[PDB]
Amino acid sequence: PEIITPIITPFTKDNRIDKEKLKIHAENLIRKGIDKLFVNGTTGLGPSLSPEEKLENLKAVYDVTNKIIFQVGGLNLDDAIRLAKLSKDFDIVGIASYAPYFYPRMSEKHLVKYFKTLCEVSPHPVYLFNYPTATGKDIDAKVAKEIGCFTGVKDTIENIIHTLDYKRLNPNMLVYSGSDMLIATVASTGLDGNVAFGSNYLPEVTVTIKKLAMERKIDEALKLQFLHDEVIEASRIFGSLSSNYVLTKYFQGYDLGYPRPPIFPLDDEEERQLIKKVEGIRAKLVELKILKE
Amino acid sequence: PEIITPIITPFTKDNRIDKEKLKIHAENLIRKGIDKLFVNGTTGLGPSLSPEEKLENLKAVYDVTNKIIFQVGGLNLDDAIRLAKLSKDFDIVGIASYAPYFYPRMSEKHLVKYFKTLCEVSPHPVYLFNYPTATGKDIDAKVAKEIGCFTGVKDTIENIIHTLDYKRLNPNMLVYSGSDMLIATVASTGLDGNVAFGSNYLPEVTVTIKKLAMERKIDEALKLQFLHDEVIEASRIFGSLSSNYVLTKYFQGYDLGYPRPPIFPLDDEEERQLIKKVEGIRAKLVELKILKE
Amino acid sequence: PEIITPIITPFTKDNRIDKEKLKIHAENLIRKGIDKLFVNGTTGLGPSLSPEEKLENLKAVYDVTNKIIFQVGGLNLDDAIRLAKLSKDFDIVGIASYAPYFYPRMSEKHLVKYFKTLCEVSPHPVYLFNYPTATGKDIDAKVAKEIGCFTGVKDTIENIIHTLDYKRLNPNMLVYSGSDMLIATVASTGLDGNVAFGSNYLPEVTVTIKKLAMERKIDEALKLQFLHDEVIEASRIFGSLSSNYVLTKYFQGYDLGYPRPPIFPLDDEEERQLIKKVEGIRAKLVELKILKE
Amino acid sequence: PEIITPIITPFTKDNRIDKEKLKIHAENLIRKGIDKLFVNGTTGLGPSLSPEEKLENLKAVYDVTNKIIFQVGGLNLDDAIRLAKLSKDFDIVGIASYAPYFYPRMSEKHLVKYFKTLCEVSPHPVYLFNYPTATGKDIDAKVAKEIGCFTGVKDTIENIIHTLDYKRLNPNMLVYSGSDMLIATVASTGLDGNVAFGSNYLPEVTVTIKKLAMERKIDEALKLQFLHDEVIEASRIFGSLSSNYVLTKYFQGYDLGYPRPPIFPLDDEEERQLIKKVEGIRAKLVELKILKE
Repeated sequence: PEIITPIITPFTKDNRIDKEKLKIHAENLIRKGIDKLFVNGTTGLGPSLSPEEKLENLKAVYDVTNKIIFQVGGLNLDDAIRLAKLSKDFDIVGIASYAPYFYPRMSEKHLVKYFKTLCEVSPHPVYLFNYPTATGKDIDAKVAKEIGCFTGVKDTIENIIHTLDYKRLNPNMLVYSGSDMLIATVASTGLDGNVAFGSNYLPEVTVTIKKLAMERKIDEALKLQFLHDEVIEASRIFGSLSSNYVLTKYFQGYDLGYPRPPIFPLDDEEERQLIKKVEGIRAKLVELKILKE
Repeated sequence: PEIITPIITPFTKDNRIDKEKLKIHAENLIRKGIDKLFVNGTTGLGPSLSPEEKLENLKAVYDVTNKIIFQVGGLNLDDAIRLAKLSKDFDIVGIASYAPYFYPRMSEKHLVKYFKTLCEVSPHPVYLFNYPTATGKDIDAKVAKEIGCFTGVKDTIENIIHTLDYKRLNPNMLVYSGSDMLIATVASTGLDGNVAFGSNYLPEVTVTIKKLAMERKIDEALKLQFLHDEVIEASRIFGSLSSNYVLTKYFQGYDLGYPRPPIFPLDDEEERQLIKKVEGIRAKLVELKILKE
Repeated sequence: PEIITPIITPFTKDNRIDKEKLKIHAENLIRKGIDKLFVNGTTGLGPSLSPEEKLENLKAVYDVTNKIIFQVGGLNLDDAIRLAKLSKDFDIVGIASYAPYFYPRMSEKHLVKYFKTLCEVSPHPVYLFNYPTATGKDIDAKVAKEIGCFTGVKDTIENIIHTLDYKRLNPNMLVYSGSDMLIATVASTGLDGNVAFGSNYLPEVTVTIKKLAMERKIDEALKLQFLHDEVIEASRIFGSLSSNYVLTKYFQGYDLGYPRPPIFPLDDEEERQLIKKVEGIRAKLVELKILKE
Repeated sequence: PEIITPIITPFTKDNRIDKEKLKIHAENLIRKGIDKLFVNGTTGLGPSLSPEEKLENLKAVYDVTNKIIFQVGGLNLDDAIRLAKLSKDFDIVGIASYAPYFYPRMSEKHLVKYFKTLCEVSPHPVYLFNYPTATGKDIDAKVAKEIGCFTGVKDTIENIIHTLDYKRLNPNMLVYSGSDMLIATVASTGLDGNVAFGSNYLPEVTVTIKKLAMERKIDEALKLQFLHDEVIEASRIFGSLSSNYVLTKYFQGYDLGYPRPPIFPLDDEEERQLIKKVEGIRAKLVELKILKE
């Protein structure tokens, strides 16, 4: 199984993408063993980026690595189509889209039509990003089968039965979980890995959990998994999408600038208090030699 | 109380705003007794619109009426701020924003700061659009009080207890419902009216329900409310946001063009089945002398 | 419209029904204008009573008043049937049942069969008690129509659209709300009243809200309604089912003994603090002359 | 890890416990490799049983095996206390209770006191049965830690993160899942097993899945898990609790009598359609040599 980082988009003080900070972040991720980078995902504030900014992010990351899944979705199908076609000139793993968000009570026929349109135009394999809490819709294993063109799915949901059903109904589909708390479990139960937002700031931890689980050291994997779980809880105190910036600077030693408001940056006191919550976890990760200080 | 139309955005075949069809629609709604027009709402596919397109919608409706609430929100606060400021040169009722959508687990502090920022820059009264199913967040009466700068709220939620609580904690706030099935109830329980998506296609019905309720003819207001409920139920079969285009053409006699995919238009057969579902209702309404012909 | 009290079941220190305290409570309720008493409902800890205790409660209340709706439901259909038949010798308003609780994923056919069986044996009109949160199932207006034998329904749900749909599909059915916060709204919108748990301790308030609303004094009704809303919030601090005992003693001047554990009685400090929360509301109700001290 | 059967309660035509059919069933389950029997659970219609009937179920299964967890909970704490104490004279694995059901908005303090009371009186280890959908309350890992006296937990919930959290906060607690679709996953991620309702009718399947998973043959455990998933899906068509009677007769060859209404038995046609839905699965299982014949 794989660990895929939904990579953070660093912004400047003037609310532009800070490409050089992004390249440094992507470079470190790959060096630490991340298999692939999911660009323009939730953690990257994809929904807050213009089409032109989504392309900007692809080009920056591609200067570091071609192991990219390129998220192109949005509420303007013409823009999503254009981004899909633009990717033909890149040697990337695939494109991806979440379901059309905001609008509830969308018909299944229209949801299927949206994804089938993206498949019809894609020059690359297509990954379903299923995130029912964020988008308001579930593209479950039956619907994914009906759509019929997905190479893989990322299932972000509080229900691993739902995730397993993709393998059950689509046995040749790649199936990933979006739950950082399930890295050990996903690996142990025959699924294909995790798209882990916490791998932005603790890539060492996420790959080691998975490796321990694949070495049949489940107890050791769960011990490390439970420590990762505690860092995730701390990031939720002040909002995980904002806190991800602070935690990456803290654990990896370079800064990712700013989020894009309304994803507001933590102030200096929130940062202080967040670091207080994870300081001891860092110390234990250093002792275990997962972190080189 | 008032009926406010979240006005549909007509699109061209090549996915541009059809300003001419939009003026025709706005003129009819005002002519038929609609009090104000809510622009770039859900029914107008506001989240599908770029900032420039949101302002293009304002300019077109502004050629018809000053009775406009201008929705400006989105996931780029700089863009929403820019639209709020640009509205100074329009003599309109107010601006409005739904909560930041898509992202779950946003802190209350960040949500409050988002709305307060818009208030600080607004040259007009500010209206909260609360729509928890669509945005994933609830800005309830307590948080609205905390934010402290709203002139009104539109509460799109089936729980009218929630809606009444805005009046109980903010007695000077205008309080509207977004649930078309509650026009008679809202008007009769002391609230300030409905932003009614079905007033796009049956403004005569929505206005007459409000009138009967104001006269305390509640039994007669319910009979018409219950017929209106049946048209909403029919609109959902193929998807409400797409079906509203078809229903406005059927009942009001003019074309509103296309929606913006992934809000796909109904096909000719879907149109036929929908008309068949409501043509009896139209007869019942002609008989009742609410609709001509 | 009517105010119906789901009457509290007082228990002794030895976990038996205190019949004499119940008779005093029922007597006061009727004297203060409550139209009818719903016996063995949620507020009466019906689900915690044996069949024999449910009958006990009927006989005690019937010594005071025949205006009784007798709740008989449970997970042993044979017992529910026996209680239904036993009521033939009483001149009561009707029997009632909530849907079979605990078990999820019950088929609609089995739910319909359960209620139709109770109708087949009832010597009195039958009321549907719909409480989806408590039972896990919704017996909505379509299902109630399918069942076809309900004289009335009590809808306890956070959604007045749902409640109105019973009138829309069953125009000759009595339709009540179980939301104490909606007394004014229910009366104003053409529904038949409220089964109000707060009428146990403030029957004066509940009947006056309804009366003001029917006198077309909606503002005055809402003012009193919002004060009742504040008492309900206070009862939730420590658990409303337990707090109902303390609040009835406080406002009505007689005690109702104890609840049945696990509905634990508040201790003396919780009681102190609860009274602190409503002390000022009592003072304002005295000033308004709704309460005679 | 272990497979534990929440054993079905067979009823007679006249609605009494059929002790003879219950012993036959318990004997077969032990014979086929089931580790322990959970008595008066959901699958056994425990909430439909009186206290005397819960004890009658214990005595009957106790004639067969000592490997019993005895569920004793209910809405009369005196009755649950009495059953806990009566269990002293049985050499069994432990007692158990689901949370107080039906009543919403029970305070955490009252829920904690309920479980602590049972612990104080118990002559055996105490197991928490957590089933939020059925009871309306969640007793999560933190509250279980607060209660502090549980030897194990059965977590009936699709979110395995929730289940894992019991191990993370209570490392010495036995942690079981109640989701049959997760037997392979649970066994492979370091948890202590499943209380599997489908082990009533396919104990051979449930035991073999656990075995394959323990051998780290996860792919082969998933294939059998996915066939087991199909039988559960078929059981839901007409209602799982009723259908389990029919499925145990089909697969294990002996009659388990009737359920207790409103858990109504399937009718002869419903039985035929269910068998038709699973007879292919039976062939696939015979072919795989998991079932004889």
